[PDB]
Amino acid sequence: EVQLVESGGGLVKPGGSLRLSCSASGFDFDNAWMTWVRQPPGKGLEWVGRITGPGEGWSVDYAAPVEGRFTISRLNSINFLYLEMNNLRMEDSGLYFCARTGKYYDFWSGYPPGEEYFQDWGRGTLVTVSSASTKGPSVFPLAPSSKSTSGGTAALGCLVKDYFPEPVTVSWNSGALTSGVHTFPAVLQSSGLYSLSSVVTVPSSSLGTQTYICNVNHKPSNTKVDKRVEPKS
Amino acid sequence: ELTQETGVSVALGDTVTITCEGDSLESHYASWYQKKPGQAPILLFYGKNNRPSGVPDRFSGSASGNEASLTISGAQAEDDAEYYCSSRDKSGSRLSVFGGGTKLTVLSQPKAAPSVTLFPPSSEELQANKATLVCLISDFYPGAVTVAWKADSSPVKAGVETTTPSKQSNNKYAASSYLSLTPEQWKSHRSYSCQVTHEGSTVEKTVAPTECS
Amino acid sequence: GIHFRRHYVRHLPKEVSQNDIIKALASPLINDGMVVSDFADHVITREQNFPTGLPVEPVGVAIPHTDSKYVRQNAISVGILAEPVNFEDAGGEPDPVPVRVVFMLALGNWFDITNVLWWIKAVIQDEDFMQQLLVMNDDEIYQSIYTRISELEH
Repeated sequence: EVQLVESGGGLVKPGGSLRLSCSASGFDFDNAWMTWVRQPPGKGLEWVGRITGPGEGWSVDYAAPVEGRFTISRLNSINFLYLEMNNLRMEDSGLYFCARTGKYYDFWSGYPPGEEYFQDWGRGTLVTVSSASTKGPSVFPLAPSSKSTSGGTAALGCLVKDYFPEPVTVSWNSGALTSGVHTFPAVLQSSGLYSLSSVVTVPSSSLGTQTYICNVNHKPSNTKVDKRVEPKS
Repeated sequence: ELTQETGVSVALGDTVTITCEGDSLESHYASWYQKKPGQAPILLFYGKNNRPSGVPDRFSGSASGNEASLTISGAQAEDDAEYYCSSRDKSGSRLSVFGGGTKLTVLSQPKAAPSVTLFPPSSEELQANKATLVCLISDFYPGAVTVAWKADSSPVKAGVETTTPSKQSNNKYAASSYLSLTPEQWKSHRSYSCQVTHEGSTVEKTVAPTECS
Repeated sequence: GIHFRRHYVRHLPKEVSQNDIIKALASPLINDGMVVSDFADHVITREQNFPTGLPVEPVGVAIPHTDSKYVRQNAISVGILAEPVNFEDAGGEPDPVPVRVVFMLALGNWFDITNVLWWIKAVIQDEDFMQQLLVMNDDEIYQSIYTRISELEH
C-alpha cells in the first residue's frame, strides 16, 4: 500500500519560516517525482512545485509567487520529501499536500515535456500564517425567546467570540446533553480572531424546569468557561 | 490559466460534462481530480485516454482544442464533490497548474428550505462596547445559500461574516452569519433582518432593539 | 546530454529476430557502461508488453526502450535492417508492423525522452531523410544523426 504522510504544519507569524516533511512508503521513492500542492482556506488546489528524479539530477520547478522563498528537497535514504518556506505571508496559509507525480507523453499528439499527474496524495498538513496571539474567547448567552421557538421546540445557545487559534470545544451540561446540539464551524474575522456559536434545540415544554449550561474549552489558552443560558425577563 | 465553471448541478443517474479551458490544452492533456472536504484528492483520468484502474468506469475524459472535459455517465450520489483539472500552465512549460475547481451537486435528496434563527445582541455583550447579530441557518438542501442583512429596510454590507455551508450529520447543510455593529447602531434602528435566499426562495428573520435579551 | 557514438550505428543482416536486434543494438551501450548489464533483457521484457512498432510510410520504424532506472548515461543506438522485421503495433493494433529502421533509446532524463520522441516523430515523417537512412553507410548515418541529436541538447 502507498502511504504519504505530511508533518510540520503549524502556526507561524508573517515573515517567519516553517519546514514541512512528507514521509513516503509503499513505492519506489528514490525514482519518483514528488510535488507539493496547497489549498488556501475555502479556495482551490494550487501547484507549489515539484522535484524531479535522479535522471534529471533532482531539479526543481516552483510556482511564480513562491519562487525564491520556498525550497523543495528530498532525503532518499529515509524516504522523506521536504518543503522549506521563508518570508511566509498570510496568503501562504492553507493545507499543504504531498503528491507522488507521474509523467505522461503521447507520441503522436504530445508536446514536450508532456504532462505530470498526481497519482497518490497525502492527507495534508495545515499551515497558518497570522500575526495574532493566543487569546481565550468571551462567551455570551443566546437566550431563548418567543422568536426562537417554532412551536414544539425552542432554540438557545452560546456565542463563543474572538478567540485564537482554533480549536474550541463546546459541550452542554458537562456532556450530558447531546441530542439536538449543533455547534457551527467557526468564522474567521478580518481581525484575525475566530468566533463560533453552539445552539441546542430543546423541548419548548422544558425551558422553566431544565437547566442549560454550555461548557467552553479553549486548550491553546488554558481557558474553560461555563455559562448558563436562560430565558430573559 | 485553466478556467472551470464554478458549479454545476446534475440529477441522480444522468450524464454530466465538466470542462476546463486554457491555451496550453491545445498542446497538452489534462488530468482530473475529485476532492471532498477533509479528504485527499483522487486522480480520475489523465492523458488522451487513461483511467487509473480502481476508478469507476463511469468517469471519462476527452479533449478538443483549448478545452478538456470530464464526463460522468450516470452520476451517483458519491459523485457530489469538487472536481479539479490540471495541466501545463503554458505550452512547453515545466510548471503545472490547476483550474479553480468545479463543485458538482448531484441531487440525491429532496430540496429542503433552511431553518433560520436570528439572535439579537445579548445585554452582556452590549455592556462590553460591542454587538453581534447571529443568524444560524440549518437543515437546507442543496448546500448553497446566500445571506443578506438589513438595517430596518436598507441593506448593510459592513461587518458581515458568513461561513461556507457545511454538511451536517443528517446530510443537509448548515451555515452561520454574523453582523457586527456598535451598540449605538444597534439601538438606533427599529429592527434588523437576516435574509436567507435558497433556490429562489427568500426566508427572513427579524429582531428588534425593543429588547428580549 | 545524449551520447551517440560511431559504433552505436550498425547494419543488421537478413535473418535476425526481434531479440537479436535488441541485443545487438544494446551491446555497445553495455560495453560503454551506458546501461546496466541486463539492459537488453529489460528492453525485450518491455517490448513484449508495450510494443513500439510505428507503421509509418515508406519505412516501418521501431522505438524499443525500457525504464529510465536502467540507464546510467543517456544514449541512442540505431539499427538498419536488411529485410523488414515485424514489430507489434504501438497503437494496440493487431496487425504486425514491418520495420527496417530501429531507434533503441537508453534515456534516463524525462526531458530528453520527450525531446527525443518529438524529434523522431518529425524524422520518420521526412520521407526524404528516411530514404537516405536506407542507403547511407554507418559513417554517413552516424554523421547525419549526430548533428541532429546535437540540435536537441541545445
